[PDB]
Amino acid sequence: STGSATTTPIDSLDDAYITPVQIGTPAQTLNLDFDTGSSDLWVFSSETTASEVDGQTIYTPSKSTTAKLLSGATWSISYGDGSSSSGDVYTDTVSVGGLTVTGQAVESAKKVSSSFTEDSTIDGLLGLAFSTLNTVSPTQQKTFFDNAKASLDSPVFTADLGYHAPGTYNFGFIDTTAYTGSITYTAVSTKQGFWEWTSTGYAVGSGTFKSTSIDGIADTGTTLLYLPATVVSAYWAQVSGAKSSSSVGGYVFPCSATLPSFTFGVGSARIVIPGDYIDFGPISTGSSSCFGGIQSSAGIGINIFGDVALKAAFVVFNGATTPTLGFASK
Ligand SMILES: Cc1cc(CNCCS(C)(=O)=O)ccc1Br
Repeated sequence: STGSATTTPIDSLDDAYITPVQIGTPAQTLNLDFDTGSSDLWVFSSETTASEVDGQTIYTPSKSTTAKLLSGATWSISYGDGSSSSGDVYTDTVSVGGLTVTGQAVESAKKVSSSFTEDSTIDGLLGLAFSTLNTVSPTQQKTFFDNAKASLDSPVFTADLGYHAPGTYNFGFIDTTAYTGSITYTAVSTKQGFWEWTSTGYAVGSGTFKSTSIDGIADTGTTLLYLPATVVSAYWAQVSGAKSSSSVGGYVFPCSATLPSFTFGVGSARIVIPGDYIDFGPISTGSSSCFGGIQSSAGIGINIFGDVALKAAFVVFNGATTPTLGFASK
């Protein structure tokens, strides 16, 4: 089997991407944030505290003939940005882009943090990191990908995120029309439950490439590119007037600037992030200070190749017995 679904930016800045997902019978379509940095499929629901719902579509298990309470199971997750949600668990039929899993754990939110209530465009998350991070207790649950894997034509999914445009998530096959050149594969460590890999270095604009190992994770559910402070300082030093602002919470730059590109290494290959991808626009409406898309990881404990980086590539998440990542230009 295979599946293929379009993923669409939630706003003009590409802060996140939403993908329609069918849950239940008859289908209830929710727009979920596919997150390769977490392992819970959770949704706004008929159980979510009413004051915490503001425009999201909800899953109502009582309307699904295939929904079963997963008796006694609860979940609770906290994300690197301070956000959280928690609740109870149903099993139900979940389909993505024509690929169906029966008995998927669908984590129904009772509580969500402010950051979720205030995003009417995101009806929940679909985690695609390793199932070892799943937060369901007392019986940990599998991701949609792990449940689908055995049925797929190839144990892979691919992320093809657009810059200010829709893109695609495919499951079970590699669309050889979707990229240019060849795919470079690189080793993955699953020790922290992430798609963790080691970049071979970086360049800023037309500068020389610096060969240096940068461990990090491929994370579709993080907007920006978070890298070591040394790397990030070297980038923003090439932008007149850029500075780190503790008041704003990262590097800002004059909105009048033209940003340089940023290249990262994948083995002997190179992925180039155009400068425009690193512009996240005014810090507040009408400001002439703009927020940067490359930020320091210093206050995180991990480097994160988020959407700024991933949208510059066709990315293969190879879930074979020995997992690997692949990157191609596009
Ligand atoms: C939309 C959304 C997604 C996620 C999942 N990714 C979080 C990545 S980080 C580096 O910020 O911890 C959290 C919160 C919101 Br709000």
